[PDB]
Amino acid sequence: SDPSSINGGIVVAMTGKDCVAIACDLRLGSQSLGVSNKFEKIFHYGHVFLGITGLATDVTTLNEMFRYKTNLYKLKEERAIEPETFTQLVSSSLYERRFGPYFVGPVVAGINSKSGKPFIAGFDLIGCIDEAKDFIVSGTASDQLFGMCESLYEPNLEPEDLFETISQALLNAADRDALSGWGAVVYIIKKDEVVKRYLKMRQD
Amino acid sequence: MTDRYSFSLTTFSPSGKLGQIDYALTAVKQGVTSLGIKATNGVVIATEKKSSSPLAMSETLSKVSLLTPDIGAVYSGMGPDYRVLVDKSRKVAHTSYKRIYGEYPPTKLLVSEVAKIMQEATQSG
Amino acid sequence: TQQPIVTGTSVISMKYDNGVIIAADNLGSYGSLLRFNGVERLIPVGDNTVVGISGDISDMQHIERLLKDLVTENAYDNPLADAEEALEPSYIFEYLATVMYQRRSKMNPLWNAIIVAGVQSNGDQFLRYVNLLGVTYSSPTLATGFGAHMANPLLRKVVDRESDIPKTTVQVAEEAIVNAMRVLYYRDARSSRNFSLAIIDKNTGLTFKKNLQVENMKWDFAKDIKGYGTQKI
Amino acid sequence: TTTLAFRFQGGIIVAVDSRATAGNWVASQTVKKVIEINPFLLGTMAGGAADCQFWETWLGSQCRLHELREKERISVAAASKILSNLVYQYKGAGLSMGTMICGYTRKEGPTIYYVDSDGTRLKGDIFCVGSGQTFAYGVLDSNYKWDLSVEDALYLGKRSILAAAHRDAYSGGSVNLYHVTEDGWIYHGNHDVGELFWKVKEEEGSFNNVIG
Amino acid sequence: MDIILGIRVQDSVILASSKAVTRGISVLKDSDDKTRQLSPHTLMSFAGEAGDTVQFAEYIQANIQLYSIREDYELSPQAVSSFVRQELAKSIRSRRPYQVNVLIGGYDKKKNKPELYQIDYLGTKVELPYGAHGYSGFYTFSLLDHHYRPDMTTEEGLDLLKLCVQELEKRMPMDFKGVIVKIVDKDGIRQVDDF
Amino acid sequence: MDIILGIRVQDSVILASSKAVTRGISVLKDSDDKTRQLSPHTLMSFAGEAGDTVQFAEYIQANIQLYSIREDYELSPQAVSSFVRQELAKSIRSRRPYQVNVLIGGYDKKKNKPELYQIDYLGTKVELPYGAHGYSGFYTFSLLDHHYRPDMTTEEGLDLLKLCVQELEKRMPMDFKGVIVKIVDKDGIRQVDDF
Amino acid sequence: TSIMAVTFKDGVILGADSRTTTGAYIANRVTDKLTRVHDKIWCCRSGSAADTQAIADIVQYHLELYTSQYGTPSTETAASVFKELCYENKDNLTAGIIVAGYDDKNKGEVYTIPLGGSVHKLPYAIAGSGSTFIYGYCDKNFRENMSKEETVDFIKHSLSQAIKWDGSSGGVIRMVVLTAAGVERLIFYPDEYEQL
Amino acid sequence: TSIMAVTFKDGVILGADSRTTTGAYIANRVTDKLTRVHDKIWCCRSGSAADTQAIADIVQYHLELYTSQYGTPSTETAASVFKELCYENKDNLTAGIIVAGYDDKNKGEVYTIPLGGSVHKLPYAIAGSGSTFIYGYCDKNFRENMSKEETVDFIKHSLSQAIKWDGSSGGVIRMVVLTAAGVERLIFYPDEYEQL
Amino acid sequence: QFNPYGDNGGTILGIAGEDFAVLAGDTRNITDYSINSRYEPKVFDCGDNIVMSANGFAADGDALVKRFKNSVKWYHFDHNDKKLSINSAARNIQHLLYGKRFFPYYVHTIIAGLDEDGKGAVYSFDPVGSYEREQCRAGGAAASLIMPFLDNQVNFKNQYEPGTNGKVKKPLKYLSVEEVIKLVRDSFTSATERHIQVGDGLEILIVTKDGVRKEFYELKRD
Amino acid sequence: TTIVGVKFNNGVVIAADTRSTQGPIVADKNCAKLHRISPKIWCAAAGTAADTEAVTQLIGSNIELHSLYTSREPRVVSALQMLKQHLFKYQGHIGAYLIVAGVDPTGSHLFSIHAHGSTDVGYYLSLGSGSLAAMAVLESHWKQDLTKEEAIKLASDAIQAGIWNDLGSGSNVDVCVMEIGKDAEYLRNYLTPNVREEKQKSYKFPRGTTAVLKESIVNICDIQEE
Ligand SMILES: [Mg+2]
Ligand SMILES: [Mg+2]
Ligand SMILES: [Mg+2]
Ligand SMILES: [Mg+2]
Repeated sequence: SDPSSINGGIVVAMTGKDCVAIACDLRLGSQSLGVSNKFEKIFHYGHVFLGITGLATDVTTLNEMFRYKTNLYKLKEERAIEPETFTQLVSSSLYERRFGPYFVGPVVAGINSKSGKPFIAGFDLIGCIDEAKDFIVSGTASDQLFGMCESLYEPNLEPEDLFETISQALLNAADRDALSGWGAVVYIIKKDEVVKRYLKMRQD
Repeated sequence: MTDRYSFSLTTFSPSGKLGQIDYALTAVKQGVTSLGIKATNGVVIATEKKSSSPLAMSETLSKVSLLTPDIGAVYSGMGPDYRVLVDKSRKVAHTSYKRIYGEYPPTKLLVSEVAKIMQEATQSG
Repeated sequence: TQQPIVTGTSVISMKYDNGVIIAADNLGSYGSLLRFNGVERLIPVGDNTVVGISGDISDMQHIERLLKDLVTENAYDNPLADAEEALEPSYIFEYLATVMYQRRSKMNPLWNAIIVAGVQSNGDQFLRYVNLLGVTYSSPTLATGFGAHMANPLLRKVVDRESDIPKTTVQVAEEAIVNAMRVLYYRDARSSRNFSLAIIDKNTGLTFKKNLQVENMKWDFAKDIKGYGTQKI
Repeated sequence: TTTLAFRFQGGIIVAVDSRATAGNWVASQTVKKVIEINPFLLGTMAGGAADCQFWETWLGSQCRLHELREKERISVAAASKILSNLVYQYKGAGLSMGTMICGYTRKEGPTIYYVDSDGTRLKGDIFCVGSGQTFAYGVLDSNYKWDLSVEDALYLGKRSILAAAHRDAYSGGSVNLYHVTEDGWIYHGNHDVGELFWKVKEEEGSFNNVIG
Repeated sequence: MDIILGIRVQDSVILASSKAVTRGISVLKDSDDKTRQLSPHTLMSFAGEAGDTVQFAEYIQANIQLYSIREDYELSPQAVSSFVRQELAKSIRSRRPYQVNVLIGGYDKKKNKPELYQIDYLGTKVELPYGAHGYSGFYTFSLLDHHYRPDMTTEEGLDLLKLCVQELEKRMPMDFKGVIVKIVDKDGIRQVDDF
Repeated sequence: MDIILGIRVQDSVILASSKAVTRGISVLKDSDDKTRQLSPHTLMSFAGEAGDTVQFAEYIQANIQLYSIREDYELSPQAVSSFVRQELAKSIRSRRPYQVNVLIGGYDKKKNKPELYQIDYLGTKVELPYGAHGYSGFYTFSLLDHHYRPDMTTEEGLDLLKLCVQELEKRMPMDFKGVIVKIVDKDGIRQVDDF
Repeated sequence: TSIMAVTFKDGVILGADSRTTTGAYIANRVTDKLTRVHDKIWCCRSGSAADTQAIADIVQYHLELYTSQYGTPSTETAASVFKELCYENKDNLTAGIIVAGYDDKNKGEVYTIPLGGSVHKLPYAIAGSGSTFIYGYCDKNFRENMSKEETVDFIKHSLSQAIKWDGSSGGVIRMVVLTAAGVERLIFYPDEYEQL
Repeated sequence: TSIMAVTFKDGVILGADSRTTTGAYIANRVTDKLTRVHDKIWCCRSGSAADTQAIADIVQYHLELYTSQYGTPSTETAASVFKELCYENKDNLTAGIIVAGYDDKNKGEVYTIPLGGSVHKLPYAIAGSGSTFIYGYCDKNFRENMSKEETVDFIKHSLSQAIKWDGSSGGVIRMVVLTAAGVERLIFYPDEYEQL
Repeated sequence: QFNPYGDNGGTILGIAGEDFAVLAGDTRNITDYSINSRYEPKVFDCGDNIVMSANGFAADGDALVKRFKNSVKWYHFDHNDKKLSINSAARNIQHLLYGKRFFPYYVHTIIAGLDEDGKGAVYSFDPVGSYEREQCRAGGAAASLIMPFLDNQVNFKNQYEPGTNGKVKKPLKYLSVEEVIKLVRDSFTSATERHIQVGDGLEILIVTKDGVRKEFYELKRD
Repeated sequence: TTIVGVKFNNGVVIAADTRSTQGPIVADKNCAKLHRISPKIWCAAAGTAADTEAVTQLIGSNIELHSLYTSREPRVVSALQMLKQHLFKYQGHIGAYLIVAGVDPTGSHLFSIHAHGSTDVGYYLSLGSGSLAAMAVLESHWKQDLTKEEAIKLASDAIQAGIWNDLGSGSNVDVCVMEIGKDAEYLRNYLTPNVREEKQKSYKFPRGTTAVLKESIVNICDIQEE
């Protein structure tokens, strides 16, 4: 009945020293029934990464929408959109459906190509921006992720240390949520290389 | 009490000329001189304040206008047409850009939007 | 299950170095009607305890009779009724707390919030809260209703933790209580200017002050406020 | 929850998952969903945890009083009916209970009674109860035979819970196995679903959909 | 409508769909084909609210047939499924939504691969090796998880499907009156007339 | 519980009762006998709310068996049905009523006549040549109205019953997993093991 | 809220308490409920603070535009504009407005517009939650053609009682005097009116 | 309903209107709401007519039995018996009773028992639907130790206003005077009190 | 309508060591968005080397603890001062809770102590009396914030040995009392940051063969 | 949320706490609730956070265009009028509760505005779940003719009362001072009385602790030449 917890799933994003990380589980469900173990919730438009939890039809719709918009942005601006600018686009787009909203929990992650500065942001379903220095969490196990991140996180982690921290935050949060899990993906993002890692986890 | 002009007033003549555009350019030619120069660390725009009377306060008539905090405009030709274009240019910088992206448009895109408004007056009814 | 009819608003209280202070206004509201202006809501039990009651007044009058009956009963076959076997704040509280929880458990509550203020045999300050649900807690400052939201923040600036109690004198504590009562009169729509205040001190005993009034009020600035935005006149 | 019990040549196999959830939140992954009523009788937990735990412990007390008075092991029929008659008295009050009472006596042989909080009492050969019951039934129905060995029957029960643990969001954690014989039940261990899944995937060639 | 199953094997997609049409008290029909051919190598089965199911299916069929004539070209199964998803995703915020769940089984002639797409009434799309809608997955997925292999033949896929239908016939309370089975491969669409 | 049928022929009463026990999503059993022998020449089939059906049937069974021992005598089917009706009529104004519908098929050894009684959960008793409870009558009564004769043999009664079950299997949405059939005559009660 | 408007020999006086509540919390204790729609046409506001402010702002706009075209409007005209808004939007408004004004021709006039959007011209009017408690007092003590000092005393005593009994009313008693002489604001504090 | 009891120098006077309504229909226009529970203890009844009659009859029984055993009860005792019934049966009663009586020791006493079953001893008390309209009037005009004629005028004027504004109140103004001299009934008709 | 239940917030945590047990709880008591008390003890010494906390609706929590303490007293009277073992206490608490099955104690109960072999023990109860012995259990408001962290740092879940890459799990080595207390403090510090109902103070009761010891630590007061 | 506004001698000061919450969970520990409408008109926001940001930015945008059109610095009464008429139209569905303060050529101003469109005038105001705690402090210490230093002190004390006593409020105090004839000074994290203590343990993992199935480079670059 609650649209934000029909399909399930989670996203977490973290900052480190000259890098950001974003990670998500792979479950799509119809309440108790597990449907797909390959439903990726992180997308990218150039070097800006967008994670989206919530109702899966809206996850897909918003990805198609922001691909549309960032493609037109690039043709007109003659440059790829930056994380700060994209965050405002996500907020505007969500708020224009204020009274019939997309049931989603978006998370932006990326590095500003000119300043080199790591950037993360989160939103509620109507577009209120949370621009955290440390971490952003989203989904049906957001409470669990808040708990993990708040204890596991420390600032200025190197990329390969940050990978371990975000992975253990996601995995152990997902294992305390019925509607999350069934595999996981972690993106480690540096200024001009991005590594994507699929994690091994319990399949129940 | 009807707007019955739903047809173009600017049309192609047999020679391929768009008469009203050419005539608009002639009106610009009669207008007072304005210029622009680009430096490495800046740009300058300038014009003559051609005062219609000495009793008029030429400070109140702004030929050089702020469009955004980092963009300015100057003209040659019909002043009233300029004034309404500045109003539309300021508003379009907000509605089609700042209210979407949370920042002011780059020069080329604001120019593109102004250009679009001027094109439409060249084809609309 | 009932609904409260005639009601009393905030009871406020705090500990200080040698005892406790408790206060409550003299109003019995009937919804938005300020019906009864001479209602005493601080009820002393012996010379060492004051029970402050808010909420339903008919239930307050029932509790008042229970406490009166408790004093009578304690005197029966008790040669030390006015000495070592006199009623303590802790005895009176535990009794009320038992009754409140029993009544909520039969789905027929006494529709009140109660604060028992007093001083024990050994000189220790007693201050504890109980309400219609049987919920209990203790703190260096306690308040019911609006008092919880407005009085506690002010009283906590004086006594913010347990170690601030020995540093707080009776003059400072009473001042803080009297100021809180003024703030509640400004801001609680079911409050009155007239109130009662009780001090229970381990040296000077029970001092019960009736017919106090909120004074030194600031209203003068109201003359300069006009309209709701654009009006100048 | 996924709980199952089935009769075969070698007695009864009982298999259960271990997960407990309050909404989406996984409260426990170490719940014991088999109640050891006594050394010869087992009960399964589905529906209400407290209701199953409490009344099946109580059932053990009644079975103990029976054999003190009658100087004879209580029958599975009689034990199950003590429980069904009890819950039937509470009908309407809101008890939640779906259980299998499992035992192996001389006069009856291996016997399973599905007992339930709205008063149902059914004897049967195969039962599955819980949110993951349908998944377990699939594996059971296609692979069940009377002439299964004790080793194969234990695996079938383990595998059927795994099937449910994978698909059903409210089932998982670990698998507890029991084998009920005439001389009593025998515990066959706690098996983590996380470790079991990968083991079963590799050895059996199943779950090709999942990347490992 | 009740049960619709799908399974993608080595070189084909098999869709199995129930034959019963029940209107409350009585079973009005026991030979109903809950499917439409969208293009020569793309088949869509459907289940959901009465009226809406067929209206939606025939509306999709018309649009894909229109696209085929305009471009003289068959859309890929992926393209057809995306089009169908968008229509359902559009539908869910309408005045009166289409309550229709679909499976789209197609053979991509460019890639030489069978493809199965599962789309619910909300517009939730997933590409799968096997899929179902409603309660059908609850009974059948444990069997498919166990027995499925990506290199199965069509005959092996049909045998695994028979086991799924048998389990449904054993444990489902409703009599769905068996299934019509259709195979989608490189040569097009054909119906298995004996099942 | 779903379908219970009854038919009184020349020299016997035939009761047919479904084998399925469904608990919501799944069919838990497909061999359930929804009947109790009250006395050697009296059989009661039952259908209604879970738990209440068996509790009621076994409670009636115990009381009639108690009467049999006390008096060393079998009560007539009429007497048994009246007793059962009163218990249901008592039940309907209780704190929590028995939701149970019954058919009582008996052979009266004094009158040498088969007798069928239909009693619903309210305590509504009727003596009939054929009867049913729930939706069972809706499908079957048109066939029974047509074909029934009071002088039918037991074999003719079973053939008419097969036609009723076939019509139920065709038009009912639920799979009731066939029926157990029992015959009540002068020699007692016996089960038809092949149906 | 306790509000009233009273005609007298020289014109009209509007009176009001200053309390605004959200539940039992006093959101504003120094509220100005006497609001100006024209130089010598004011109103007393009761009901939804959003609604009565929105209405009053629209009226002030209508009378400003009226004045630009047709000169000074009558108090009857102002009451009519208030009524038009309140009546036509009765389903979506909770407003109880008293309109009071001074012409030289008509002198002091008072119009009350209750919830339904009806209009009632009266010698005096009372409204707001606290008015219930002073129907008896005001009916016994009102006289026509009172002096300024008598009318101030009548309003002061009346709203003193309305404040005493109504929890929703309180704070200061504001008054606005409308005569040929001009517009005079008056304020009366608790220590003054409580002891009456 | 409009009811009140007022203490004065010589004792106490109870006053009441005479109207009883079922919806908008006046079921009884000559109702007697001043009812005797003892020779010099009477009450004013408001709320459910069945409830207040049932209560009053029980009280009259309790005070009759009290008198047989312990002699004349105090007014406080009568108020206590009323309270006991109203408080303990608060969930099933809708009763608002004013108790008024005359002792020689205590003189005139008035106790009001509102819906909750609380007791409040007062110099005077007002109650019933019509009382809301005269809180202001009664507070401004009541004095302690009035004469009989002043107190009759105070009640007459007060209930006159309560009747004027409250549709639920009307008819005749009944009064009952309780003093050392005895028990006097008074009645005042519409043509008398309306013109006040 | 009268609602007999309320929510006084709070968060509690029980951890069973090898030869010890801890039961910790924050000292903040709340209703809605107000603080009732910054120091209202929630974890209690019940005698017989057993510690108890009943977190949730504080009135039902106080009632249960009071009744259990009394049950310990009457156990001594009835059974010749026999020590009530932790398993026996747990079963007794089930019956106390299930006794009110149809008007429950709206609390999540945890007890801690030592079993009859001297090993650390924690038992965990739902509101109607279903219970289980556990190694690790958080209860109350911020339980969902604490338990994932404890799975990771106590039981070493999802942690494998470097170099093996998923093949060898991190071995389950025994934690000292000092190590457990660090994990308790860090759990509550983290919970305080991200949960509004958690804060003010942290009171830990430690149970060993020597008896019951208390430790107190400040938490953020916002 | 706790937000306040306090008038003083030559201007107005606003302040706010920095906690944003979803139910009982703290989403952002250092949220900025103070918004610029124009250079010298700022407001403090409470209520639905998306609604407060949206309504401020819309009116701020229209205020800027109005300023350019009229060649005049914006007025607080204009921001107030535009905010209230917008909020009234949406009948409280835009859940914005704002304290609007500023300086303009007319002088210094302080207003409140609620979601349904009602506005208010005062020398001291508070809004949000911590408003009662804040208003208690304001009612205890406010006086006429406060200096700048006294008003900043009073405003931040009022926010602290919210931070400590209201569970909906916490972390830090933001302040903005708008004085006549001066630039508005925004004081982000003016007070920081809630720094987290050092943890007992470092939770940095050994490298290789997490089990990995696959690695791959993600192409973030555009299609390449040659
Ligand atoms: Mg999970
Ligand atoms: Mg699972
Ligand atoms: Mg009348
Ligand atoms: Mg706080």
